[PDB]
Amino acid sequence: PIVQMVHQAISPRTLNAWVKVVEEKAFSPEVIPMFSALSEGATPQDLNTMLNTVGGHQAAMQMLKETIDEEAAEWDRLHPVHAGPIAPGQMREPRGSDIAGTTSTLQEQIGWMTHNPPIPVGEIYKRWIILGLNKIVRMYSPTSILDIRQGPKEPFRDYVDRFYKTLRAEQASQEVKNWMTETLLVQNANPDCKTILKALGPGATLEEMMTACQGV
Amino acid sequence: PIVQMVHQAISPRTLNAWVKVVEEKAFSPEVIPMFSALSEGATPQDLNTMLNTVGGHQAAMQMLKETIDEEAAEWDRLHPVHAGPIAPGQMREPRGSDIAGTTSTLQEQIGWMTHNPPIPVGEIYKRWIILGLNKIVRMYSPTSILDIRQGPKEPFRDYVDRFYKTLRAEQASQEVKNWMTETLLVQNANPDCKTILKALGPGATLEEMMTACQGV
Amino acid sequence: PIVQMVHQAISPRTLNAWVKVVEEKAFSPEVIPMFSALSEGATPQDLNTMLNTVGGHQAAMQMLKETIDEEAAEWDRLHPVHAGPIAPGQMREPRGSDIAGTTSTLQEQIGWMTHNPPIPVGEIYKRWIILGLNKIVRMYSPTSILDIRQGPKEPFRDYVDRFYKTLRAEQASQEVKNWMTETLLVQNANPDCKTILKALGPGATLEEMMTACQGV
Amino acid sequence: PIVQMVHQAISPRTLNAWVKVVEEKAFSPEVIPMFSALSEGATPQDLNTMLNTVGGHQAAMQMLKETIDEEAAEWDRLHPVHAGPIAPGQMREPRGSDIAGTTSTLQEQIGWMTHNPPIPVGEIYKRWIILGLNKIVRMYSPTSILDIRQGPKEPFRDYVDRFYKTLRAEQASQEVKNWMTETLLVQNANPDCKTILKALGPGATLEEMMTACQGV
Amino acid sequence: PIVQMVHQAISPRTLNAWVKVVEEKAFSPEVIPMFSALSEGATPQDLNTMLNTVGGHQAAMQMLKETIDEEAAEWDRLHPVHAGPIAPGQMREPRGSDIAGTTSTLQEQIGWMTHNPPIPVGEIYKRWIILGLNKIVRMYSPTSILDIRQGPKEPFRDYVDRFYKTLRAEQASQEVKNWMTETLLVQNANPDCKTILKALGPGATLEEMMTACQGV
Amino acid sequence: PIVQMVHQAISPRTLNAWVKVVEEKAFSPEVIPMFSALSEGATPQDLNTMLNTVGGHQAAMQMLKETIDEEAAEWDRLHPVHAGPIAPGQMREPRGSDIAGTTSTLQEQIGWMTHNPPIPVGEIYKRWIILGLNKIVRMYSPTSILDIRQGPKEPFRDYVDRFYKTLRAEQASQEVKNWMTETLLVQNANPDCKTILKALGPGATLEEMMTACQGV
Repeated sequence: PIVQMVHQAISPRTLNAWVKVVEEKAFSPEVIPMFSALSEGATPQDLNTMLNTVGGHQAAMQMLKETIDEEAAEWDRLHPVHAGPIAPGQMREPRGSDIAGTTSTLQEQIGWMTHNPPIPVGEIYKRWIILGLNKIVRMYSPTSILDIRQGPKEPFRDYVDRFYKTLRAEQASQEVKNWMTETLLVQNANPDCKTILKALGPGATLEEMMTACQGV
Repeated sequence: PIVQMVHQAISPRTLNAWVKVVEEKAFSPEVIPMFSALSEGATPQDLNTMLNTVGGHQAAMQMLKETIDEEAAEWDRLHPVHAGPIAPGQMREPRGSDIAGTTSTLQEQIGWMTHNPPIPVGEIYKRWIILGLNKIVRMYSPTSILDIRQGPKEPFRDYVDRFYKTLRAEQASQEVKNWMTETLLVQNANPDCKTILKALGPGATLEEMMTACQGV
Repeated sequence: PIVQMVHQAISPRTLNAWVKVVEEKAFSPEVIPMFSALSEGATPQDLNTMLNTVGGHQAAMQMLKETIDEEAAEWDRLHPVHAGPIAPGQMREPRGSDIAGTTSTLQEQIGWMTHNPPIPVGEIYKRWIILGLNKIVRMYSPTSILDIRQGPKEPFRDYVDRFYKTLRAEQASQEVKNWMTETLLVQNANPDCKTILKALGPGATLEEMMTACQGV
Repeated sequence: PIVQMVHQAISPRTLNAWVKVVEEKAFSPEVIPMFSALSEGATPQDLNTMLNTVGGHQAAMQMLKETIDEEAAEWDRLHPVHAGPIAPGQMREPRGSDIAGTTSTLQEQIGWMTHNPPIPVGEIYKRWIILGLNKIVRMYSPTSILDIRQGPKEPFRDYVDRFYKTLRAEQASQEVKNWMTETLLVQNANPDCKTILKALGPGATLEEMMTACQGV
Repeated sequence: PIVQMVHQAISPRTLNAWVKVVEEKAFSPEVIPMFSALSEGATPQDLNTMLNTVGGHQAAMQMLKETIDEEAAEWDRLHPVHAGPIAPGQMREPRGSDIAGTTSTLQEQIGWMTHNPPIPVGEIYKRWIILGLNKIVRMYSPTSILDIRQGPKEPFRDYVDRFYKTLRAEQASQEVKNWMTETLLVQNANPDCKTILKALGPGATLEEMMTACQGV
Repeated sequence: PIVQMVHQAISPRTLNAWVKVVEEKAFSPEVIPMFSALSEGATPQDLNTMLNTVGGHQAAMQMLKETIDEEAAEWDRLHPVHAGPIAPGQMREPRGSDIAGTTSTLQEQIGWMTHNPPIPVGEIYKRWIILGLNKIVRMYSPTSILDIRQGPKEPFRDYVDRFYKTLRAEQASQEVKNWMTETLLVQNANPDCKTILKALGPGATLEEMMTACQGV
């Protein structure tokens, strides 16, 4: 990575941390922040490192390649490279593949990130990666949010745990999510607690809802 | 984080430490300092990191979102953003969402914390987070303090352990806590030791009380 | 902490180290140095951190609160705060609660420790803490030193191990300790080895005593 | 290694990390990035270190020697050393064996890497090493890509996992790989899912393919 | 410690390392270097730290106190403190107890070590400690070197292992050790190998001896 | 160690790493690089540290002493110390024992390594150590290379593994090794694969040989 701005190789424990994550948890929503976290300040070399050191889950990893490409081609369209001698004081325009680390050197990468104005390739690529991770997570969720219904003898607090778990992996904007929260959660609660909540009105907080259904 | 003031990505072991905590201990009062501890000097990115990397406990995590929002909206009310070009030497007023890390960049965050006067967003947000943690802890305690009573054959020292454990999670100010200490602790002791304590008067220390009931 | 003088957040492994200690060993004499060790250079924030991250042992932790208060009130008596505007170049007098970290900011704490003359709040508070730890250790020892007697078939070397173990937790000054060493140790040895030692006189070293009773 | 440019010995945990990798995973495609990752910024001493500290897998390690030599001799051919006194301000031309660390000192190595223009021996040698690793990986794969066929009751997602796993170890250029992707993957799918895919046309994404065969 | 010269608190892992050592291996000759190793650059605070954090082995630890005192009193005799105002630019003469860390502050300690000429209290005290460790090790060895005799069916290489193990813990100078090597080792070998060695003469190396008795 | 040039104590994990190695693997060829690796930049104090902290394997360790001495005496012969006052700006000539760390201080050691011209005692001694390690490894190998023969049903790849393993521990120069490679390997292969190889000629690579005997 690069700490704010002097350059560093990615640390063995960052690395090791990132590997373990994927072994243990597969593609679980939390992986994603973890990833970002482990990649704070990362160059594309470092991001590639993280990605290539995953073994197994190769269908996913392939899918992530495609996505990155899609994002790369989109970059190139918007940002077409111009012909000419890159002057002494300057540095070349980055392609998609230069962004993905594939067709750029560590110097070039370091070039783009530090230069003024900053061309934050490390952060760009990361976005594309995260993008591709969401595709995966969302695909690899077995359950839809519509399906999460409160078991007859299920404490409310567990149902909520399954709801927002399943929600965290859904393909949807916030506005949509909001709607799902405001609509479904109460709709799919078990009759006993369903009633109780209805009786609070439709603007009570979660704290209020979970404490309303606590005894039941 | 930022060490006093040069910027750093959050360390893999901080991270890993914070994850383990939540897996093992769920929402136990001690988690909270741990959190603060692990977040000394943290930016909102770092705080978000910590929070998003929790998997499971999603009802709680949702509840924590609400609270943060509540605190954010309250900020905005008191601190309304004004219209105008942010001058060359200056930086914009932070919203609630800029405080929660959501609508601000790492640069902006670094901006606010280092600038003179310091606008300590990292510490603000942390307070809001801790606030929301207390809501959770307090909710997720099964037992009320009123219920902690000394078993007939329970050594005083264990009863005390259950008392202050249960107290540490209660919703109450210090003055209230004080009262509970001064009132209940002696009230809910088993008869044998109840008497003995009464006989010391009502201003003896805990050291004195625990050593008074040691043989019994 | 602060390394000699640039400021640092307490390290995850310090933290983690301090937690494990208390889980494993409860309140064993060695904990105390460990504590000091883990707190070399610590601010009150750091010391509080250490203390609050203990879960369980809440009677003790409560007792430690009382002691700290007692020490705080004593500070205040001797060091009464004066009224007035803290001038531009100066910083306010610290209360007890400012010393315990409770009513002071990290800046203020950093202020007091670095300023000339140094007002070492980190070291003061630590003393008060250690003080309160001794109260605990001493209370939580099951055995008195008077009770440690050499088993009939007990090798001297083990008896010594139990003696100084039990001694390390006693409430006593050195002069008292000395006396206990010079008096009891030989008094409570089993007859066979009791004699042998008596025969060396009453100023022989431990090395000499343990090697005198080695065959028996 | 050397961090951008001050010199460091390779860290115990890098080391240890690299050893564990080879014990556990033998020669699995992911090892390779791991290697690169663990060697970011590495001198030939550091690279040799990594290699010599492998025990077992000595046939491979021998094969890797040969390859390195082959690459070294090729260097020498293209880059023949000239006779003469290496002037005061200069440093000698590197042989292959100077590149492999074998016939050069750490100073010389440090010389070549830092000097302007940079003669990046650390990166050269690494390429040769990685080259030799591919030879090994490719040899030590039991299965050919032609052989990966979808089991009758095999979920598509697993088949894909075996396909790209086996592909990752094949001896082939990208263009070839592309062809294999575009040709075989669909060819070797089980009849039920084979049909379904055919029906999407021959330019659909993997995401589309895996979600097309998800129910079947 | 102090790294050459900026001051540091002793690291959690140094600490932890030193504790584990004593738990696992008790007082085994190797502990000693380990100790020294773990204490490279250590102040007396750091050395005390190491020592006090040992739990159990309290007879030893007591014996080590005595020794340190003996060494301290000897210092004082040779180095008597003089009366007078320690001038502005100067620092006081160190007692034994100031050397053992007991009656000196961390500043004073830092004072003595850095000042010119260097008064290396950290290294002095360490010597006294190591001294006291040898007393212990030597006492806590069950076996004398005279007793190590080669079993009838014992491979020479194992006998040697027991010999030099037992030798490493003996109370003796080198010249004495030399003699023991040159005399006993061959004397206490089993007849078959005894002869064989005798036949090499009395100046052959260990390598030669162990390879002479390899088949037998 | 010393990082290029500011001085450091050897790290707890280096230490710990080096200990584990010797416990687990005894004297296996790979230990040696590991050693070198763990000692990059090491002073003789650090090298001694590493060596003395080995417990068990005392015959070896004794043998290593002898060797070091032999190398030390050889140094002294070639490099005889001259009589005279070591001038103000200078430093004394190093003996063998000063090289082995035994009769020199850490300052002196630091003196020799940093001074211009560099007198790299740390690297000298290391060579002598490694030398003595080879003596050991070579002795402690049970098997000779002549004895490694391919089992009738042994896959070639395993035989190769045993060959180069056993070769790595032999006492021999490269030219000799080369010969052994070019002669024996094919000679001691099982008849079926022996033939096949013979048929490739006597200049084919290992890659070619192992892939020639892969099916058989």
